[PDB]
Amino acid sequence: SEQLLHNYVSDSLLTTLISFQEEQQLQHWYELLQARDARVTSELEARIKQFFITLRSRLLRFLESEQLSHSLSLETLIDALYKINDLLQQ
Amino acid sequence: VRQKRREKQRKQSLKRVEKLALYEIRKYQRSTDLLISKIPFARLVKEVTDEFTQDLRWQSMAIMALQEASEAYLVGLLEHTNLLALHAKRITIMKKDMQLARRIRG
Amino acid sequence: SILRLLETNTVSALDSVFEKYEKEMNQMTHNNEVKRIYSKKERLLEIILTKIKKKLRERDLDIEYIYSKRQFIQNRYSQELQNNERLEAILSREQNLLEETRKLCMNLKTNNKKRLTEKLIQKDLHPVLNKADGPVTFRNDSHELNL
Amino acid sequence: SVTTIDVLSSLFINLFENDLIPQALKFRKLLYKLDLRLFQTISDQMTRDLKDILDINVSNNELCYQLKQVLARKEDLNQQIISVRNEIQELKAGKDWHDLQNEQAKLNDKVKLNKRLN
Amino acid sequence: TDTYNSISNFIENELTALLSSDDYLMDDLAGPNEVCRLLKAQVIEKRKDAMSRGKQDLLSKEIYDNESELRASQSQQIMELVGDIPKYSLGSELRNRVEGEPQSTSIERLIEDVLKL
Amino acid sequence: PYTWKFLGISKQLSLENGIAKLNQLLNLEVDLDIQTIRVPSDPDGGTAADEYIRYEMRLDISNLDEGTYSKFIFLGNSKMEVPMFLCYCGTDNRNEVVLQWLKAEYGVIMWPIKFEQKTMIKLADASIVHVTKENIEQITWFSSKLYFEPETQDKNLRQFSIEIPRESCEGLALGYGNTMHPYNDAIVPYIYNETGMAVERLPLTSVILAGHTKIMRESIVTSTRSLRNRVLAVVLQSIQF
Amino acid sequence: LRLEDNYVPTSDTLVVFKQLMKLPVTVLYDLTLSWFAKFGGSIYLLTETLDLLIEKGVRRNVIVNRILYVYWGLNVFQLAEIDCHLMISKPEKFKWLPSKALRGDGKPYVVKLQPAKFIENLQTDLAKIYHCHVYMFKHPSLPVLITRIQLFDSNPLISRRPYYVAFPLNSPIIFHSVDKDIYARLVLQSISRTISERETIIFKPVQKIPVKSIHNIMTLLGPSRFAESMGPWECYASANFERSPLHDYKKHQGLTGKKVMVREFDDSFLNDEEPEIRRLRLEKNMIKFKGSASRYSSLVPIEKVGFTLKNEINSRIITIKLKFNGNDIFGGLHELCDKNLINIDKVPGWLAGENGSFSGTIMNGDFQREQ
Repeated sequence: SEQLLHNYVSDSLLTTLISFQEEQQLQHWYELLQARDARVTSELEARIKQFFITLRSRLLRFLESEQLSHSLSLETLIDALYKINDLLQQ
Repeated sequence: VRQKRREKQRKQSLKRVEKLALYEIRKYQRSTDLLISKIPFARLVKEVTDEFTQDLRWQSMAIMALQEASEAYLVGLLEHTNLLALHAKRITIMKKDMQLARRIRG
Repeated sequence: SILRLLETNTVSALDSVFEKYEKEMNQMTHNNEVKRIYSKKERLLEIILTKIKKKLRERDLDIEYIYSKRQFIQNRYSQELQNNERLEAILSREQNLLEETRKLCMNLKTNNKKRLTEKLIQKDLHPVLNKADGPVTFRNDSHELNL
Repeated sequence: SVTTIDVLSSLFINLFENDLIPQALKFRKLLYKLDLRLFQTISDQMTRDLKDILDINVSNNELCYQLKQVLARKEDLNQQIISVRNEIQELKAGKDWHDLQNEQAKLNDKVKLNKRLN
Repeated sequence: TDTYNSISNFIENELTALLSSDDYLMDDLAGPNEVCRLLKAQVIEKRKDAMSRGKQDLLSKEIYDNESELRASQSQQIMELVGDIPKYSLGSELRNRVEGEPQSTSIERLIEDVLKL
Repeated sequence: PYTWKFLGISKQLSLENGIAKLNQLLNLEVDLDIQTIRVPSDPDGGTAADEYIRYEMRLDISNLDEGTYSKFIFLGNSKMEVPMFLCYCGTDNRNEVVLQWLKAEYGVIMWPIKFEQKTMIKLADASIVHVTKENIEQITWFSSKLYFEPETQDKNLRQFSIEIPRESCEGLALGYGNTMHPYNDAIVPYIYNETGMAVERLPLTSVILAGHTKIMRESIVTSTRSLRNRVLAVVLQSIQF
Repeated sequence: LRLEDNYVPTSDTLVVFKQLMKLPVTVLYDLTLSWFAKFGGSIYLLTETLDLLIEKGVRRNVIVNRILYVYWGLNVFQLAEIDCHLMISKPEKFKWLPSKALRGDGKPYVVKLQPAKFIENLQTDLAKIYHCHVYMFKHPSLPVLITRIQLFDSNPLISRRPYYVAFPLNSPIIFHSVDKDIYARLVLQSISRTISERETIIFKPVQKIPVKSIHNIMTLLGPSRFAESMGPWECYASANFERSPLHDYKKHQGLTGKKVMVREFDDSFLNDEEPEIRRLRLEKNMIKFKGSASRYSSLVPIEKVGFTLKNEINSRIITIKLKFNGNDIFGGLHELCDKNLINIDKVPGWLAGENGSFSGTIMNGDFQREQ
């Protein structure tokens, strides 16, 4: 789930391909590349974690909507029994 | 548009059902209908009448009779030139073969 | 072969919008009509090499048509997937009801057998054991005498 | 390989134009890299569009096969739902169920009569 | 409702376009042009097996399968809650008074169903 | 699957002579055995008007195909009104050339034989009487399927069939008594007693047995090539006047 | 996803043209008025246009082009109305198949259904499985309810064959159209679940051979006096032989006497003029194969019948297997008896035509049906 999505987004990145081939300034050139590439995934990790939150919460609030329409409450049943008591009293 | 639906149904029926050069001679000798495409021949006879004309009209049956008479004259000249072509030991015809029959008839 | 020119023109329009998106960012040194006619000068210059590409130049397959076809395919796939989810929930509920009714029937059978065995130990000597011809004569005389 | 040939031709034209723009790009400094930015976006969009066209075609065939499998499983679940509900309706109104119901009612009435008679 | 379409839209509109365009060509803020262009071309060229339109389709299928496996335990738990006197246990008139407007009152069926609860 | 068509023969003739003319016209060789067979070899026949002379004109050819294989089973008697007839199978042209030779050489009259209802009943009676080598008639049984095809107003009743299984047939035969004619003394009175449908007057089409034979009104379809003696005896008895 | 009446399917126009060309002009006028009153498209202003069109004596082609090209399929409800009116018009095209409604121990259960609340219940039961649309009307002559159940599929919506279920008003026998696909079992099982609402009902089928019309299956197995007699007992299903006790005694069959013929009981049939005796013989055949007194066809035409007579002589079970075929079996049998081919003195009751359209065995002189 999340363990697949984070592995997928960490696989296809610059840090797994460019640093394999990695003189005075160019060592400091890709040094700033590794921090900026780690910055955008940290802004991405919050969105994909909030996506799984907003999915399962919308999923379970759908599941409790279909279940409670096929179940009963302890208030409407007592109201219907009040109506039945009134009819039998009449 | 029921005529359009009937035309589309007939076109679908034709697309589904209806859809060594020795066969075409015996094939096209038993055919009866016309063999020249209609509206380019009508445009051609409209251009021919523009030489000897004024907005002269045209009935459709007159152009049909003209197409029939021209096809008949052409197959008559072609059937007459086939004999002169094979008489000169030519299975393949030539423009010299359609010169004597165009000459000796007049 | 005009579809290649159409795809090149659509890609040229998209790249022109993408380049305008960066020219709006690098316009700090430049105000409104300064970069307007300058991008309009390269608008025909990109159209010049596009016209030269026709001078430089099989099937007819576009991109947006097959994209909308993929979108329709994925939408139908999601619809059928949700239908299979709903039918799986229905089959689960009906399987639960079937096993509930079968265990209720088996429980009633075992309870009937247990009640018969505890009644066999129970004491009914005079008024019951003469029949434990019994209920048929009652129904006969009841629908006869209108009891 | 016609799409690959068109990709190679467009990539060669874009590479020649980008090399010319880069040699020309040695207040006009923003105007210099602008044209090679156009050619970069054109080359990337064209190559990505051709590769995406091929990928959309093969994924469309894959999704068609998977959708056929999903429809087959849907027909199988329909048959299973019908069989399960038919077994429920045959079991809930069977002769054995009504027979054991009547025998349980007779046993309850008999034990009530025997208790009150004792 | 419509979860696979949301998964595919989230993938194709938050990962693929976000890692193909801006992660590759918009990384020239630190710069020469030729070196960032060639490294962008290198990371684009040595990646053409994961960002395909088939592998992310398989990824969305695996995401849906994992979420369906998570949904199975939730659907079994929310069906095995407290019954709260559920259906298929009352008569017709009890559930008809639950759902409202029965339009046909009949005291004999109310009597025969009120002894069944 | 050997459909036996039937034709009639006007005059009594011998077949040992003139067969070389058929060989010269045909460029083949055929064998014509002379079997002086006799029906119900049990001695309650008087040895008078019970014998026949059978001429099985076979065609000893390559038997790779059955539709071109055609026998010619004959029969004759020197005491009845119409003495002889034949019956041929197959779809060869040799049937046509040999009926041409039979019309040309001996000068006889040929005509196809149409069947009655009681004739079909006697043929179903005779096609199950099996002859063994121990001079007795053992009777097998078959789950017979009768058939009818009448014509009514507006095609009300198109076709209807009476099917009798094998054990029921054997039970009716053993309950009637010991006789050599089950299908004219037991079953047909049973069908008349329990249904009222007299099958002698109803339009028969196909008295069909259990895959063994198939008696029709114009032909006889069998499973084996040979035809029994009582069958041809009943057929020759039927076409008399 | 239960489809309402305002949804339109995707069907070919020329087959709806062919169907709507099989209807008269006044039912087309009624259909146009009802559809424009319910849906409309392209008040009373457009009504006088058709009122003037039908007054001029137009053909059916211009008015069917009018109805197919002021709505341009129409909708699902219009197609249901067209097909149901076509069912009312020509009833000889369909083929019915009966099925009983048992419950509990095995006692039959009268349906006693109401057309209002049953339809939404059947639709909300069917919509949890497939796309569906139901439509239920009352037959104008016979007291039955015909329900047209239509189903769909998604490759927009490819239609299915419409499935009919005919409810009689007060009978435990429910007819449905002859099908054996999984949709037929689904619709019949859904109706068996939704008609009950108090205690469960099952549908054991009472017959396996289909029968042709709805008048025939109504006279055979619906609520009717002909429901069991059906044969030589057809006189008791119409009571044309007795009058009420408050009638005259001078016109009574005890006082007037009926002209009869002396039967023969010896075997005097296999050995084979007086037109009064010929008329009495034809009257005897009319008595045996029918009621008291065209001219060969029975009340109900029966297609296929297969009997079986399992008698018992000297402790041997002797079975025979009669089978029949054709358009009307017992009418052709009466015709064959009329030509003096079948001895009517020995025609049993089960062959004569009683328990019609029931193909069952016989074990010692009393009929019983087959499952």
